[PDB]
Amino acid sequence: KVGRLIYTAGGYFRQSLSYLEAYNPSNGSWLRLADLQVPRSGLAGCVVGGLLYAVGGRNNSPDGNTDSSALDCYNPMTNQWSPCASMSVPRNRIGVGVIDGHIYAVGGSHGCIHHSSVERYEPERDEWHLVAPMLTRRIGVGVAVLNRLLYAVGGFDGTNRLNSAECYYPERNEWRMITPMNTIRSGAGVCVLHNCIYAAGGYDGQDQLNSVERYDVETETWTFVAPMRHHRSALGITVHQGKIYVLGGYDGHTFLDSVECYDPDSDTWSEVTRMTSGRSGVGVAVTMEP
Ligand SMILES: O=C(O)CN(c1cccc(-n2ncc(C(=O)O)c2[C@H]2C[C@@H]2c2ccccc2)c1)S(=O)(=O)c1ccccc1
Repeated sequence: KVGRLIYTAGGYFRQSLSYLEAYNPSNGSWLRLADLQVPRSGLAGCVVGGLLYAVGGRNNSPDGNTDSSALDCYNPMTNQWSPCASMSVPRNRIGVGVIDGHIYAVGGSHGCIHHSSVERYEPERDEWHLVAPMLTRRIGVGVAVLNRLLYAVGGFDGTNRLNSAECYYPERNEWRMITPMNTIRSGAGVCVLHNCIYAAGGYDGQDQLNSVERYDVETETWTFVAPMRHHRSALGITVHQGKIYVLGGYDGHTFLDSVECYDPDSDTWSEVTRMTSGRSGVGVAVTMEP
């Protein structure tokens, strides 16, 4: 369990960013690591087998917007990125989840297309294959895995921001709606902690949110927990040692550098560090130090 860092990849501030930076909760330090080969915002991060994966996004620059179908793999042992097989389609504002060593890429946008499609990556074969699409088209969708079930939460379908959520049952290759959230949330941070799916922040169609709610998969209810100190949409999120960390985002005024940490035992958020610069739309995951 020792020696793990919180990695933040990519993001946006004025343009899409290539940064890979890693935070050590044990000593408060930050390390700047190998840049992404292509800057990307609106991507997601995940880890399989100790390797960090950066999935999807878009490269916004002064000279273009290119939605990304890319899957790139970072090895902390070498501090190097390698390309992996690309997805079937570009997916900006993506969500991802891992089940049993396989990466699920969910939703996202390609130009004005809002995807319901979902695809699954097999690292052993370096192949993607499509699975059943969601019941709803969702961009800015929060994704998490609990008990080997995949959840897609909130987002934007092209017309409305969403409070709805749905669950994917892999052995049936089927999606089913779950109880909707109490709040419409697009671009929220979604993660799993203990037996609950948390949805932190986001945009409700009117304001960036500091509220946080959690879905208990046994009772099928959403309950609010303590709100974050900062309103934020397009935040990064991960779980480490029993606590939720939220990174950056947009509060309606500033691209935040704040990192807050949620303790479920006390139901409190604390501000624990700042990123080296404010940014939104990052991918975040946890793996060993490089
Ligand atoms: O991809 C990008 O359009 C910028 N990014 C992004 C990445 C992930 C999620 C999001 N998101 N969250 C909440 C919402 C929301 O409107 O409901 C969105 C964007 C996707 C939704 C959208 C809706 C209608 C028209 C256009 C877009 C944004 S960003 O570059 O990180 C950034 C964030 C905040 C301010 C500036 C830039």
